[PDB]
Amino acid sequence: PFCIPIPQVYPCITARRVHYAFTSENNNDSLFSTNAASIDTAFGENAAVS
Amino acid sequence: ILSPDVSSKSLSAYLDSAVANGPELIIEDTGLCTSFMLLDNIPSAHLTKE
Repeated sequence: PFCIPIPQVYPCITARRVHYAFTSENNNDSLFSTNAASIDTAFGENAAVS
Repeated sequence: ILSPDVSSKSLSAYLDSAVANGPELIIEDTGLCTSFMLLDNIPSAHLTKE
C-alpha cells in the first residue's frame, strides 16, 4: 500500500499528516493525467498528460 | 466433409484419439484494437460550468 493526497485544487491550508514509507524512485508513470477537467492546480508543481 | 469435431465419439474403432484437433487460426475482431484501458481511477468531484 501507498498513500496519495488528492489533486490539489483548494484555497485552504493543509492539515497535519503522518507518513512513513517512501519509495526510492518515481514510479508515477502509470499516471496518465491529473484533474483533467480543471483549469488549475495548487500544490507541488506537477504535469498534465504527455 | 465437415468441421473437425467428431460428435459421435462413442466407442469408435480408432481407439482413444485419432480425431484431427485443428486450431482455428481465423479469429475475426470488430471494435477497437485495445490492450490497455485509459482508466479514470479517481473521477472529478463535481465542478461548476458555464
